[PDB]
Amino acid sequence: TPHISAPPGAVAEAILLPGDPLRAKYIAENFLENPVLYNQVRNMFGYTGTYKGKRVSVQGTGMGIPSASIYIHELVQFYGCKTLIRVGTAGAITERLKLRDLVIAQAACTDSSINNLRFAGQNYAPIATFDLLRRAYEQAQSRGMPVHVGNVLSTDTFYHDQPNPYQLWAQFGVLAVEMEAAGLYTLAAKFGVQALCILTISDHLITGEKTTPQERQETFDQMIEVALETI
Amino acid sequence: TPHISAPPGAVAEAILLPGDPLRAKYIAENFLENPVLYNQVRNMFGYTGTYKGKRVSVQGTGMGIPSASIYIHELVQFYGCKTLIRVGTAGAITERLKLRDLVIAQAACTDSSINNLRFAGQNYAPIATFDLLRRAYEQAQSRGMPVHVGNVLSTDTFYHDQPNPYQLWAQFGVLAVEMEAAGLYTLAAKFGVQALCILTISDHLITGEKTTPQERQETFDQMIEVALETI
Amino acid sequence: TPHISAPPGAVAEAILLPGDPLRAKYIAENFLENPVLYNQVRNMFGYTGTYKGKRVSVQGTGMGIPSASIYIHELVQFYGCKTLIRVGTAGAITERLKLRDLVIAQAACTDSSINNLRFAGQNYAPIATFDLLRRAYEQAQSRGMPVHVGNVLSTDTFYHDQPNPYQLWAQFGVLAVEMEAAGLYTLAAKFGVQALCILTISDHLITGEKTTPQERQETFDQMIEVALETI
Amino acid sequence: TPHISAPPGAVAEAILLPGDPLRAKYIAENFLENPVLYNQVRNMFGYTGTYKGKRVSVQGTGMGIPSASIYIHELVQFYGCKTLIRVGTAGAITERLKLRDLVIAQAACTDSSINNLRFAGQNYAPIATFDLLRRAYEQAQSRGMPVHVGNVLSTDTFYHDQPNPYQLWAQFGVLAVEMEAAGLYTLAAKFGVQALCILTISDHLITGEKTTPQERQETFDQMIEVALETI
Amino acid sequence: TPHISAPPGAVAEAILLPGDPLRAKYIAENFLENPVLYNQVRNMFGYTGTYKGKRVSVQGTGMGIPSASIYIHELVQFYGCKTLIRVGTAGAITERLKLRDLVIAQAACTDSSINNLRFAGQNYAPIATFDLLRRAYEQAQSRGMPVHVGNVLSTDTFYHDQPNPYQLWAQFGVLAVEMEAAGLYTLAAKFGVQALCILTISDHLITGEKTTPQERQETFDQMIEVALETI
Amino acid sequence: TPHISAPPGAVAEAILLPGDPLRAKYIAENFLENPVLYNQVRNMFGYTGTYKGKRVSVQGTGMGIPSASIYIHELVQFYGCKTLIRVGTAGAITERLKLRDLVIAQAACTDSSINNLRFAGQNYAPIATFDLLRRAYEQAQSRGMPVHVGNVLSTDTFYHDQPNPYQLWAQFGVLAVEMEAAGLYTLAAKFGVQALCILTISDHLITGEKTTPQERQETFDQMIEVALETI
Ligand SMILES: [Mg+2]
Ligand SMILES: [Mg+2]
Repeated sequence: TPHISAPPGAVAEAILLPGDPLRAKYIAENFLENPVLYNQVRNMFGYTGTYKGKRVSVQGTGMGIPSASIYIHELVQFYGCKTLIRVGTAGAITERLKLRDLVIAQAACTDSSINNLRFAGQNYAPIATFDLLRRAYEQAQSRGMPVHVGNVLSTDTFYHDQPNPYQLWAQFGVLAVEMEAAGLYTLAAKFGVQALCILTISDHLITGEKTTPQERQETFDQMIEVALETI
Repeated sequence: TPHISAPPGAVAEAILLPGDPLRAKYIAENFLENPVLYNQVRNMFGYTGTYKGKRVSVQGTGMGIPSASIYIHELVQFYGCKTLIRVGTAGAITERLKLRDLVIAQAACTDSSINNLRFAGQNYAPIATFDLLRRAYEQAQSRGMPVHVGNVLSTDTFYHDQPNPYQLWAQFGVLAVEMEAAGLYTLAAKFGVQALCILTISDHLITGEKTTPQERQETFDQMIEVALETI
Repeated sequence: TPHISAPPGAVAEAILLPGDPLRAKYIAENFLENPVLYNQVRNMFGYTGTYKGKRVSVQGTGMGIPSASIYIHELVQFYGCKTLIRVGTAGAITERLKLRDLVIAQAACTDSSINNLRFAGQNYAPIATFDLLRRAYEQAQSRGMPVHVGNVLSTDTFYHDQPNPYQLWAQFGVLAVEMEAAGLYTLAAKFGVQALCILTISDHLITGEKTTPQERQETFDQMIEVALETI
Repeated sequence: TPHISAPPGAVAEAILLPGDPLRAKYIAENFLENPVLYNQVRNMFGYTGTYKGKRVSVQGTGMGIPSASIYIHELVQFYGCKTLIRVGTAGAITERLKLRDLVIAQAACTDSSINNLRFAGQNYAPIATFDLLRRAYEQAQSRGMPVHVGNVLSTDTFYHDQPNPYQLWAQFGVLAVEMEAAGLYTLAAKFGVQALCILTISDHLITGEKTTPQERQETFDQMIEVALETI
Repeated sequence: TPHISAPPGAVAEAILLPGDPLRAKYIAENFLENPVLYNQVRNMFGYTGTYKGKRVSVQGTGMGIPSASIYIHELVQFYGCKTLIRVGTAGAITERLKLRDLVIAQAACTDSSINNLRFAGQNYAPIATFDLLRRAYEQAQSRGMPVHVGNVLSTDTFYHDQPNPYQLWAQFGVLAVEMEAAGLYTLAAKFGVQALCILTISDHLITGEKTTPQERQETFDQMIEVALETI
Repeated sequence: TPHISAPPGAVAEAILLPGDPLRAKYIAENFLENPVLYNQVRNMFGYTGTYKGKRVSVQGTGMGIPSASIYIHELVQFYGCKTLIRVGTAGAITERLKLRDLVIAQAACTDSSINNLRFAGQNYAPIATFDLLRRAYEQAQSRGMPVHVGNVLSTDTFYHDQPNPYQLWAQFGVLAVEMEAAGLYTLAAKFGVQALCILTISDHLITGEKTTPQERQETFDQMIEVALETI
C-alpha cells in the first residue's frame, strides 16, 4: 500500500485511531503490552501490541476527512481491520458541555462534500455502530465520567471566515466540533465494518476556555481506557 | 391552533406518534386507561389516557415530513410535549432484516429538502435522543424481540420513478424506509425536546414479502409495549 | 393499494382533491347525487357520486407533497383517474389579493426536493392543464367572483423559523401559499393526465387577517361549483 | 443606457422581442406603419412604428438569457415598457407537435442559474401573464392555427455534450426548446410588468425534420399577427 | 451551420472574438489586409483578412456564455478554428486596477450553470492556454502597457438585484467582470483547441469612473495589436 | 498555534510546502544551508535554513485540503509567510503526460466543498500567482525538463468507488491529480499572498505505470531546484 508499509498480518482487527501519530506512540507505549511499530511512512506512526491477551493496533490518521479516509480505506481493505475506534479531542460548541467532558459521537454532521458527491443532494447520516456506542457509554458510566452521547460536527475548516461559525449547528443540538468522524462512519458503513468515535473536550469554543496540559493527559488516559474496554 | 383544536392542558408531555389516526385510536383503546379524544380536525385523531398512573397522549401525524412537522410543531410549541415517540411501520431494504423485525432509528437519512434549506448543502444528521434509544433497546431485549438499531431513510417518495430506488442507501447500511423520522428528529433537536422513532417491519422491499394482517397486530402490540415502557 | 382500499370501478375518471377528508365528506354530501364512500383507510375519506348525470369522485389527500403524491399516484395508476382538480385554501402573500379571492394556479413554485431530485439542479415548472385553467377562469368570471390566475408556492414548511418567509416569492409575483399543487402538477405531467388547482384565500399572511367560518363556507361552496363546472 | 442609445419616449409601452435583430427589421418593415429605427448599438436593431392607432416597438434581444436580460432590463427600467411579447422559433421535443405548430409558453423551464442564484435551490416557476396568454390563444383559435399551450425549456446550451438531451423534459410534458423565455418571464415578474412568449416550430428535434424557408416566412407572418392582436 | 453561413475555408484557424459585431467590423477595417465579410446572419459580422502574411478572422460573439458558446462551437467544430482570442472590455472590481489597464484572464470564474450541469457540483477551473497567456503578457510588457494577469468573472447578470454584487469575488482576488471568458475557456478545453481572453478596463465598478470615448478607442487599438501579435 | 509551535521569527517569508514531513526533512537537509527544525507537533516537521544567503522554510502540510489549510492559515496569519510553494507528486490522467514530467498548476479544480460553502454554487477558479508560474516555467525550460502548465484536480478522495473516476476531468484538459493545490490557491488569494504548486508525475493513472525510487528522487531534486530558483 502506498501509505502504510507493513506486511499483511501486522495490523490487528481492532484498532484505535488518534489523529496525531505521536498520540498513537503515546497510546502504544502506555497502554499496550509489547507494542511493535509497523509503519513510519509520512511519520504516520502505527503500532500493534496486546491488551488482555488480545491484539490491538493504534494508527495515526492525520487531520481531516481526506487524510483519515486514506488510512481507514487501507486498514479495512488491505489489512482486514473490523473494529475501528477513533479517540480524539473536540471543541465544545454548547455551554451544556464542560471541559474534560467525554463525548461519544452517535452520529457525525459534516461540511465535507464526501456524501454530497455520492448521494447528490440527498442527506446521508453517518452513524456509530450501536453495540460499540452502548458499550463505551456503560464503561464511561461505571467510571463516573461526565459523558454525553450525541451529534458532532466533522468540519473541513478549522479556521473560519467569520465569527460564530458553529451557531446554527449548536441550535440544532450538535455538541462538539472535530474533523474525522463523518469520514470514519461513512467508510465503516460502506465496508460493513464497525466503528466508533470517542472524544475528549479540550477546548470550549463558546467560553474560550482551554484545558491545562496535565488535565488533558488525565482525561485522555480515561478515554483510552474506555476505548480499550469497548473492543 | 389551526390543526389541533384542544384546550392547552389536554395533551400529555409524553406522546406516541403513529402516522395513521386510526392506529392512534387503536393504541388509546387497547393500551391506555380512560382514553379521552382531544382532537378530530382533519380526522387526525388524538387521545389522552394514562399508563401506570402517568398521562400519555397519542396523536396521528399523517404521512410525510410536511404533515408530521405540522403536528409536531403544534404539540411541542403549543401543547408543551417533551417526549415524542413515533411508532410506525417501515419497509426493510436489506435481507439482513426479516419481516416483524423491530427497528429503532439511531438516525434518519432523508431525501427531503427540510435541512438543505437550512444548512445550505452542509450535512446535518437527525438523531434519536440516546437515553430513549438505549431504553427501548433494553426493553426489546428483555422481551427477546428481534431488534436492530441503526439508520432509516425518511423519504418524500413512496412510489419511485425507476426500480432499485434504495440500492445506494442499503449499500451504506440503511436498514429500512419510512416517511417521518427525519422531520421528528430535526424538530425535536431545534426545540430542545426528546424524541425516538420505533418501527415494525411490515414489508420487505427486497424479498417482496408482506406480513399477514394478524402478524402485524401481534408485533405492533409488542412495539407499543416497548414504546410505553420507554417513556 | 396500501392507501385506498376500493375495487377499480368505484372511483370516477374525474376527481376533486381536497386536503381535508372531512371536506371530502362535505363536498360529496352537499354537491353530488348519491354519494357513496369507497375509502376509509387512515381516515382518508373518498366518495363517488354523480354531477349532472356523470360520475365524480372526491378524495382527501392529506397535507404536503409526500402525502398527496401517494393518493395521486394511486388514483392515476390504479384507478384510471384522468381529470384531477385540487380544491383547497391558501394564505395570500400579496396585498393585491384580498380574503375570499379565488386563486387559480397557473403554475406552482416549491421548496420541496421533488424535482431537484429528478432534474438535478435544473428548473422544471409544474403547470396546470391550460384547458381546465381557462374553463375555471370563465366559470369564475360568470359568477362575478374576484379571481386571480398565476403562481402559488407549494411549501413543505407550514411553520417558519424567521419572520417574512414569503417576501422573495411575493417580490416575484407569487400570489399565495399552500402545500400540494407542485406535486399534483408534476405527477399529472409525468402520467399524461389533466390537473388544476383552485384555491380560496382563507388567510392573509401579510395583513394577518382571517375569515369567519361562515365566510369561508360561502366562498368555498362557490369554488366547488366552479370546479364541478370545469370537469 | 449603454446597450440601447435612444432618447426616452422613442420606445413604446408595447414591444415585440425577436432574438434576431434582422427579424426585428422584417417585422417593422412589414407590419408597422412609419417604422423608425431607434437603435443601432451592437447591430441590435430596435424600431418604433404604429399598429391600428397605437405605437408598437420591436427590439432584437440576441440569443440566451444573459443577452435578452440586458435588453429586457433596459427596455423596462429605462424606457418604460409594460407589455413585452417574445416572438421566436423553437425545436419541438415531442412527436405531438408537428412542424409549423404555434406554441404559447404558459411557463418556462430552464437549465440557467438565473433563479438558483436567487432562490438558492428552491424552485421558482417563470410564467406568462395569463391575460396575454388567454388573448394569444383566442387569436390563434379564430385563425384556425394549430396551437399548443404548455411548458417550454429555456436552455443555455444550443449544442449538447450528449445525445437525447431533452428526453427527461419531454417525459414531463415540455413541448419545445428555445433560449430566452425564462429570463423574460422572471424579469417581467420582478418588474411588475406583463409578458408572453409565442413560438413557431421550425425544427423537430425528435423526427429530425425541418421547415423550408417558404414555410418559415408563412407561419412566422401568422405569429406576428397574433402577437400584434394580443398586444 | 445555422448561425454562420459561410463555405468551409472562409474562416481562418486563428480568430479574434469581440462581443460586438461592429467592433469586429472596426478590427477588420483597421488591422486586416483585404478584409472579406463572410457572415451576415443575425447581424453578427464575421470577417477574414490577412495580418503579416497569415490569414486572421474576426467574429462577433454577442453577449453572454449561451450566445458566445454557439459561435465558438460552430467556429471550432464546423470551420476548423484552433486559436481563439477574445478581445473585450471589463468592469474593474478592485481599486488596484485603474481605467485603461489591460487584463489577461489566466482563468475565469462564473455564476453560469455551464459546468455545474456537467460536473454536478464539483469545481472545474476554466483556464487560458498558457502559451498564449505568456505571449500576450510579453507583448504588453514591451509596449509598456499597464497589465494584470489573474482571475476574471464571467457573469450571466449585467444588472444586479442588489448592490456590491462583486464584493466576495474581489476579496478572493478577482480582477474584473465580463460575460464570455468561462464559456470560451471551457469549450476550448473540451475541443482540444487554444484560447485566450484579453480585456481592457473601460469601467471601474468600485470608483464609479468611466473612460471617455477617445480613451476607449486608444487602449482598444493597443489591445488588438497585442492579440494579433499573440496569435 | 495549536499546530506549529515556534516563535514568530523562526519561519521565513518564503516557504516550500511538501505534503510529507519526511520530504520536508529531505529538502532541508539536502538543499538548504544550516537547516534548523522549528516544529515537531504531530510529527509535522518544519525547518528553516538559507538558500543563496536568504532564509527559506520548508513545512510538511499533510494530505488533503483540510490538513493543508490548517498549516497554510497559520503560516500566513501567525508567521507572516508571503511566498508559498507547494512541491509534491501527482498522478497523470492523460496519455500526453509521461512519468517524470513536471507539472506547474496554473489553476486547480476540486471536488472539495471549500468554495461551494463560500460562493454558494457559483464557480471560483483557484489560480497560481502568475509571476511565480512564469518564473518556474522558465527555470524548467532552462534545464531542458519536460514541463506542462495547466489544470490539476485537487481531490478529497484518494480511493475511488468506480473505475475511470478521472475521465471527465481529462476530457476537459485536466493534467494530473493531487490533493492540496485548490486549498493553497484559495487561501493565498483570500490572504493576498503569493503561491504556486509544482508537481512531479510519479504515477500514471491511465497506463497504470509507476516510477522507481531512484527515478522519483532524481526528478524530485530537479523540482526542488526549480522551486528554490522561483522564490
Ligand atoms: Mg359542465
Ligand atoms: Mg534566484
